[PDB]
Amino acid sequence: SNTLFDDIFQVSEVDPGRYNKVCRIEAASTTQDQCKLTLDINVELFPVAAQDSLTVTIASSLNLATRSWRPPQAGDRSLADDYDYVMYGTAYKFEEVSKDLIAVYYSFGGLLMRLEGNYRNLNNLKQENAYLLIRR
Amino acid sequence: DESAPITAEDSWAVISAFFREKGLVSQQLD
Amino acid sequence: FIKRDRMRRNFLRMR
Amino acid sequence: MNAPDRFELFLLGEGESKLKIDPDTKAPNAVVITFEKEDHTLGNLIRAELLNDRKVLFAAYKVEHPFFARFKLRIQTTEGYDPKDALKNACNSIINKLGALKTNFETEWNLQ
Amino acid sequence: FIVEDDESLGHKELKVRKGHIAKLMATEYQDDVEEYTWSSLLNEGLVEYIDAEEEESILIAMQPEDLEPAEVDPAKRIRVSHHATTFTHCEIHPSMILGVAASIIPFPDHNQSPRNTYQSAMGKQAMGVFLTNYNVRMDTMANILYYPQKPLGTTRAMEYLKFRELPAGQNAIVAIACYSGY
Amino acid sequence: ANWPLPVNIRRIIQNAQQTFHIDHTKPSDLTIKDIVLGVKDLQENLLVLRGKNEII
Amino acid sequence: ASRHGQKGTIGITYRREDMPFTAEGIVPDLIINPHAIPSRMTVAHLIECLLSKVAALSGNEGDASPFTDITVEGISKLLREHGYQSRGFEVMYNGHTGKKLMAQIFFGPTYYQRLRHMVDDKIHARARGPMQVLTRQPVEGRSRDGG
Amino acid sequence: RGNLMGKRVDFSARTVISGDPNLELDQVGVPKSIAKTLTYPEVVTPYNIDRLTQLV
Amino acid sequence: FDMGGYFIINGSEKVLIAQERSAGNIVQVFKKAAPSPISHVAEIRSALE
Amino acid sequence: TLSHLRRTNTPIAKPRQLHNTHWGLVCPAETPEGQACGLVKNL
Amino acid sequence: EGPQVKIREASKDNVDFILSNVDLAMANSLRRVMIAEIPTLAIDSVEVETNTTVLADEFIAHRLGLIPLQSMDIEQLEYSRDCFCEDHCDKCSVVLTLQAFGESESTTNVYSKDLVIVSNLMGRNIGHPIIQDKEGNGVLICKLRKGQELKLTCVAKKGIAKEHAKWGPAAAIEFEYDPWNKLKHTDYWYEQDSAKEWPQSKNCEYEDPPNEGDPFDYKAQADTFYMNVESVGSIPVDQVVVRGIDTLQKKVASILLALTQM
Amino acid sequence: MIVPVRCFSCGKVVGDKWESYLNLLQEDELDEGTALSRLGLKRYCCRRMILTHVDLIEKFLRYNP
Amino acid sequence: SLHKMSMMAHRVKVIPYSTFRLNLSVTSPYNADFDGDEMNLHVPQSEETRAELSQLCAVPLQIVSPQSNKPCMGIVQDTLCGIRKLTLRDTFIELDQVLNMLYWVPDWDGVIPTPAIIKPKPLWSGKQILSVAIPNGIHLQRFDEGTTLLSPKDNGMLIIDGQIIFGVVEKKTVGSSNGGLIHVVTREKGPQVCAKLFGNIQKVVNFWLLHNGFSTGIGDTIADGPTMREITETIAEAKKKVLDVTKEAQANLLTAKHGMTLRESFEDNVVRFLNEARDKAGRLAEVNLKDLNNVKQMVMAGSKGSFINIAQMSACVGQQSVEGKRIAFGFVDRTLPHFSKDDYSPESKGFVENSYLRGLTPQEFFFHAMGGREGLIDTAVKTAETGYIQR
Ligand SMILES: [Mg+2]
Ligand SMILES: [Zn+2]
Ligand SMILES: [Zn+2]
Repeated sequence: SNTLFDDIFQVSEVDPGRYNKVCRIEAASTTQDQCKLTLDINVELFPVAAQDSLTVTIASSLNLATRSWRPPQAGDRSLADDYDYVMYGTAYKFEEVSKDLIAVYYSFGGLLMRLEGNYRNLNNLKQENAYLLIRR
Repeated sequence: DESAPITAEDSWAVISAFFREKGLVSQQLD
Repeated sequence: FIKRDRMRRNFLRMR
Repeated sequence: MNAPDRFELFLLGEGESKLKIDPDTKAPNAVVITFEKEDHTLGNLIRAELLNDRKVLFAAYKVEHPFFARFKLRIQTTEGYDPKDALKNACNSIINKLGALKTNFETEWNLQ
Repeated sequence: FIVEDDESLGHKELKVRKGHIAKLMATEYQDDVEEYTWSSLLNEGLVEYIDAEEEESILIAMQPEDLEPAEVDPAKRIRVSHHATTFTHCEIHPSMILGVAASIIPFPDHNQSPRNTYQSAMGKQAMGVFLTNYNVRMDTMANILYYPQKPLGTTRAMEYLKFRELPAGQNAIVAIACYSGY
Repeated sequence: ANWPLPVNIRRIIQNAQQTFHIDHTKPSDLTIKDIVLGVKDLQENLLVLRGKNEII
Repeated sequence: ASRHGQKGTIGITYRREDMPFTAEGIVPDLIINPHAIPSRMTVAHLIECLLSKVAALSGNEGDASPFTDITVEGISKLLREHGYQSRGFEVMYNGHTGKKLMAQIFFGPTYYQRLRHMVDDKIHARARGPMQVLTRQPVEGRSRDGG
Repeated sequence: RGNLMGKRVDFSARTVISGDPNLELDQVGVPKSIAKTLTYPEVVTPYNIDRLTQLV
Repeated sequence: FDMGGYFIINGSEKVLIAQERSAGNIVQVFKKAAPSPISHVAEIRSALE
Repeated sequence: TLSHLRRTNTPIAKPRQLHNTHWGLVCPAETPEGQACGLVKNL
Repeated sequence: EGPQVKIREASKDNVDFILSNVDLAMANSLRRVMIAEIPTLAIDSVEVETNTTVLADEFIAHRLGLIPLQSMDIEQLEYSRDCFCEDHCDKCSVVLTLQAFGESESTTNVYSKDLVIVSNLMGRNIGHPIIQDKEGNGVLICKLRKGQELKLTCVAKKGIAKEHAKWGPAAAIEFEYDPWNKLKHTDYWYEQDSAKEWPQSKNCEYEDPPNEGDPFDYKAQADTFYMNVESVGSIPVDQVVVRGIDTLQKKVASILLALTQM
Repeated sequence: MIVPVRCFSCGKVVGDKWESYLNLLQEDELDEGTALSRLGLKRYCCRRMILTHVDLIEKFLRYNP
Repeated sequence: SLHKMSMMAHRVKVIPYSTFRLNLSVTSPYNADFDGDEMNLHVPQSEETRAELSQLCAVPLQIVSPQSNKPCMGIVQDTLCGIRKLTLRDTFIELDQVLNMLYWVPDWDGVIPTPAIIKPKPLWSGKQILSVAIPNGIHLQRFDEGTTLLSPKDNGMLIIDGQIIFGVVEKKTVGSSNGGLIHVVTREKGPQVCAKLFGNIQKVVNFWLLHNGFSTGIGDTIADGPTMREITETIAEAKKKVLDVTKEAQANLLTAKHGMTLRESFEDNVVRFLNEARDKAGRLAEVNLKDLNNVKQMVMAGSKGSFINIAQMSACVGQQSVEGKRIAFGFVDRTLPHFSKDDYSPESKGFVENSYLRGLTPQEFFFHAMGGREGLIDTAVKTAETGYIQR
């Protein structure tokens, strides 16, 4: 229900590799000098470029697991009313490369998100089926 | 002209003459 | 570059 | 031997209705209807109309095997919405479109 | 064909030239009567007869104007040149090395060779029209095709098989697609 | 190192993790006494042969 | 079978409407499968279709004789002038939903021949028919009700 | 060979095959003609008597 | 269009397939891989025309 | 029919291989497949 | 209102128009109606009395089946199985006969026009063979020389193309939408550039250019179908679309009707 | 063998188109591709049919009955 | 019928007009293909027989062939080719179609999985939709070259509880592979489930493929103008390699290594160069071809063809052969009457340099007939020998 993690991200680099509808993202947090993010992003619904300030969220749920999907009815008070791009998926690996800097791996139906950072920020994110919300 | 050398295409006429004189089953008859 | 049929009258022209 | 006559191909077979509304198990207020004697031309037309309905959750059809004038259709409405009557809404909508459209088409041609 | 490497034109050239080529077609299109036949070519000694043994001691050039005179689209098949000069014969037409069944194959030189063999096999059991008097022949197990059709991609030789008059199939409109998995 | 062999162990372990949802960064509730013994305990149930003679 | 050793039987017959159709409303009468091509390398079977599509449009007859200078381009460039895609492709629509096919289709006429082996002269069954005289095992031969 | 190690049989049929994706893997399409010809005996049991009687 | 080349026997069309044979009155030289004392054999099938 | 009237036969070195000399005298393509391969040729 | 129509050009047997403001499925669903499920009249049963042609009986009989007949008032007849009739009736079928006899030394061609109704019509405008050629001749049925005869009697019955292609009120049905590929429904196979290679459709001008340099309207839908019916000649084109819409209207009505069985 | 009824793919009635087509060549000496333009089979599902039909029935009639 | 596979028990589904129909995946073990092939069927006559069929010779039970302890049956056709296109990252499916595809799964639970993309236009990816057919609890991973949990080039494979996570589904994963997915299903959930797996995977992919379409055309063999030119350079450079070696032999320079004659050694480098040249040239083809190019899609899916096929179609037919050697001198010192004597240059000894795309010259073409024929005779012999030996 609560944002499991949020940060403001600048695209250090975009790789539009090999495809027509998906590309890579090199996100480096201005807030913390150690939270680097690589994530596949659909260009068609979210064109990007170098040094784009992008809000990134997790949002384990949208309320403000045995839940068949349905279309939104009308202005329903879900999240992403403040955001613009949403993907649903689920993490599949927690990797602790180093000192308390911790890295995770999420897959959104074939769209992959690698995120790393210190422990104290990332304690609350434990393998839950996560959302993803982006604006600006 | 009539003394000039021939092109490849003209050979079919020759082949057409060849079959006109012989036919396909010459040897059986011959 | 395909087959042909209408060169015959050239022989009459050649005649 | 095996090859049927063609009035049973589009006119109803005896004893059995043209459709078989069957209660479903997977979802509450969901149903499956087996349309006999007809195929895509009727099928895909019906399915697209259903999607217009907001109160409809899930609606899809398939043709089991190319040999028959039959095809399944699975409709799942939101709670408090009978699929039968939910289906009833779709038909009137289509015929109203067609009935208007024939009139609309007549106009253009009749203006010639 | 008979190559005369002797010629006042400074190079080899065939003993056959436009004149006879003109004359040959003249005999055909008669249908005044002269009948300048094939044998007249042999009588003129412009085309020779060659068996296997005779092939041992000759030098056959492939295509006359391709090689006989002395001396670009990549899609054209790459060929050899006429570096050699002492020819004695040139092939009348290279496409004639095929048999009766083989000749019907369009663009055989664009096929994997065993495929040609397969077509030559089936082509013998191709339903069609075998004779024009089938209504009076009382043979066993005759097969006639309702609406035959001359092939669109014909072959120069095929006219000499009367194929255009007694075709053995139809020109179907074919779409190559994994459409329905059937 | 690769040789065709009976029942796969790699795959069996994976199921165990995904069946019990192995919570990493935790101390295991095992005893080294059990592990070594359990392996040797199991190895006497892989009965290709049923006899009781020395030869068997 | 085609004229290139691609023999094959009919799988199923689809009605006119259900077949895919191009923008011009032309439904192919016969559909073969792509996987036959790369393995067998029967390039000619493709070209003949390409050549024939030109021949029907222009009115020529495809001089498909083996050893000529006729390149693919000479056909291809010729085709382009008639208003169809240069490589013989064609946008097509599914016959069920009438929705544009995500991929294009190779299309055009091609010579096809019918072979002797009709199904009705190959299918038979037997449940306690006649037996031989010498061995009393069942006789052979579908014509004589074999086994 | 020709009559002991191999022999003709009844209750068999042969024809041409054809793919169909809409059949379960362990299934087989059989022409209705053959089904009307080939047959397999069954025993009259209380469970199936009426059905078998119906087939009669 | 029928072009002959075939005989009719008791009302049935028949065709004599061409047969192949080695040349007559021609000398040929063969080796012999077998340990037989004859290393080379210069065979010739002679015939009167 | 035409192919049949131009068919060659050969009773049984290796004859099945298409020999160089066969050039332009027998068809390099038309040959029945199987027990007859190479043994049956056509002009 | 609802969906909109607009005619571009209209010939004797061809009609071209632009169907707009309507879902893709219905447009296609309309198409499949026109091709197959429309009533039409065609020769069904033949009883050859005298045949001396060089053509097989069923051969000639089959060709007779594919002969279009005027069928404007087809609805004024009864489906062959619906009649209690004895194999036919004046209100169930049209009986056609044909007598052809080679008399000229040159070959005597037999044409569709040599068919004649030998039954009551009740004033219906059906059963007349269609003569689409200007020259009054029908479709060349058979060639005859002196000494050959052809006496037969056909029976024409109200059939629907889904059974057999003879009852086909329509021919090739051109059909297209989204001429510029702005809905991204198709990926253009190409060697250097799709645009240089793939020719533009005839209707690409009728809609605005792709206006490149903008995001693609992912939530846009498909309308403005550029259909083009081509009547074979049994009924005028205007009927084809109208009757096709009529039939489609009937079937859906049948569902709703059958739905009321509770 | 004789002027098939409507083209298999399309279905445009094509039987009547034959003699007109034949009338063109022996009289106006048109090219076939140009001929059909005058004839009116502008599509090519038919443009095949007349182009590649064989008129075998003509040779059939040479047999006295 | 030389397998235990070659005879299996089925279940009868009576159908319309007269052919035998079977699921496509079973076409492999029979080595059957609808080129007009015929198959015999036998009907048991007793309860003990019937059980003895449905309990021992059951088609599901034969999936894991004991011959080589790897699955003998797989998803092998267009379905294989199609499913690869379904599992790309770029693939997406709209809701309206996702309903039908879901409906095609006969045993689908009745739940619509949450789309992998929302806001805007809720959109699905093939991998998730495909995962529906895969039963839950299945776990499997394959780590090929360049594999990473990031998976840049999307190689490898990884599933978790019946949900694809990354990787592109292909033969090396769903085909008849040693560690393939179908192998795992059988071991994990039994063979009986694995039958339902085919019944699910096929109908889904086929339905989606039917609405995405797939075709091959002449352009699929066309090479880029530059690439064609580069090919010519590759062929030409080979000639120089041949030319120098040829003269070196004529100068009594080449030294055969111990165990073979000069001519023996001389042929080795010649043939090795031509094969090298073709294979190097084929690399130019396969590398260049666009990912749109269908024949490269089919090759990458593994459903048909190979590297060699596209090499001959597009780049070069390569060197013909007979008895492992080049075209010997049928005539005196020369292969054809069209050549001067003593011509060991590749185009004379039987190397075709053209490609199937643009046809062969007669001399080249005739050679290919002999090389093609040699297979037919051999294939005929192998039917004679192998069949006998096996008995
Ligand atoms: Mg086979
Ligand atoms: Zn009646
Ligand atoms: Zn047409």
